[PDB]
Amino acid sequence: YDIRGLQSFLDQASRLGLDVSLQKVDKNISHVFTSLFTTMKTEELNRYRD
Amino acid sequence: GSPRTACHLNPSPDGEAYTLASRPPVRLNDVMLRLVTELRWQKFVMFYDSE
Repeated sequence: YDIRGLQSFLDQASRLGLDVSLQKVDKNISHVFTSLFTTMKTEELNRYRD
Repeated sequence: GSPRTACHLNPSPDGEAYTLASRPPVRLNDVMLRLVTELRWQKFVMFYDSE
């Protein structure tokens, strides 16, 4: 995906004054969860189910 | 005089490279990864011009 297709909504959504992070999902999924839970702490698993 | 974005490579077969780029990349993304915590920032707003 080319990220410029969402860059307008980032602006006004930030102008709602909210609190938002931005993250990529890579091409392989099990490697993403491998990078997740090997570095997910308890508090990280907490904020991630949030 | 605007800031500089990245340009990519469309998919191509291998062993195929002549088109040159004398320009360094956007080398400050990792610098920003440092600096938004070296300035100890949690929540903040960023901007970029029209073009």
